[PDB]
Amino acid sequence: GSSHHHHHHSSGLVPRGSHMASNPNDLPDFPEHEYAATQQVGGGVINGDLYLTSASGAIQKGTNTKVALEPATSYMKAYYAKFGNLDAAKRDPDVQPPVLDPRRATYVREATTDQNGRFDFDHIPNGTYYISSELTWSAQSDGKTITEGGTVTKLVTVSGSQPQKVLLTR
Repeated sequence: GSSHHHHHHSSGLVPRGSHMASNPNDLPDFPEHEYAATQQVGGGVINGDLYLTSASGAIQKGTNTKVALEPATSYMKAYYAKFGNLDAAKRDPDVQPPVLDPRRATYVREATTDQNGRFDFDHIPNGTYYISSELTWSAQSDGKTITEGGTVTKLVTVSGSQPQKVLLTR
């Protein structure tokens, strides 16, 4: 069996790589160097209560929901502006996102809210962070099923070395 064929899977030039020290993220206009800038053993005790209030006044906290506390870098200047807070009513599954920085996966501290819908942190440096949480609920209003919520990312600056009570509802 000679088999005159092409690539069984097109992977371009080479999977997992870059140009020449230059990263291929190409998302932010400004240098995203700030990933390796946010370093400091801190004592910022964060006490966050997670709940987005519906227009009805109904409080949806966030059951089995992952609260990701990640640093607000120059990289996220472009990312947050594109998506950031996007309602599920416009949750497009066709628009492809760019290659996100893998270093974020190291900095992303996840607080999965069990049932109480509240999370706490300890030993965190000061600065400006994004709390990313995809919380959405689809309920019926009058008769038609609407889908409220979506990707809620909250801009939270941590300047409190003492128990910092924070509410994520917007």
